[PDB]
Amino acid sequence: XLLVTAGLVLA
Amino acid sequence: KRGPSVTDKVFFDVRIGDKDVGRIVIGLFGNVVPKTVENFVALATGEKGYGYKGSIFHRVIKDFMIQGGDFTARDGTGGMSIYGETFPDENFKLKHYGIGWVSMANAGPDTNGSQFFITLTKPTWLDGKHVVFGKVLDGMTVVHSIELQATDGHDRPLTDCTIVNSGKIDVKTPFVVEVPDW
Repeated sequence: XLLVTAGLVLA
Repeated sequence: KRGPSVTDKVFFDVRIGDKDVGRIVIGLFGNVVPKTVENFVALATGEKGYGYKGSIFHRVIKDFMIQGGDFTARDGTGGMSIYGETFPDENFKLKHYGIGWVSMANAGPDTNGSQFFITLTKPTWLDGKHVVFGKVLDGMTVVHSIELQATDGHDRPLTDCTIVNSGKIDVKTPFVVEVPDW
């Protein structure tokens, strides 16, 4: 989907 | 009239491959989120001996945002703050009000390091989860040039979009950026 993460990027 | 004041500015000179496409200037809200701004400024000047010069925008998603700031692993797993590997979420006073606001990427609560994103939409689903601390004042054409780059299967541009130079510009008198409720 639309997140902004650092390491495990999700949907 | 009413809004937060820009207290500091940071510039990023960008090259996509070997074509210099121009400068992004970001206004920072130092009175609202002082620790988060001091971090970003220090990393842009390189005054602690490490920082954003030579780092790339590693995750670019059309109509959503561009993400950068991983100067240690360059893939999205690293980066680091001037306060240690992570620092707490300072506050969530600012919202991701619209296009061109700048916020901290993280891996859950209180894991801010050096990675950040510039919005290309109004991502209300992110409000209250990511600390907002700045807004692009000049160079959105440069941000859209990065956005239009073809990416691989992990949304990384197939041609490096590099911050070839970065630094600060002093603001002699703070000025307001109008926002809805303040």
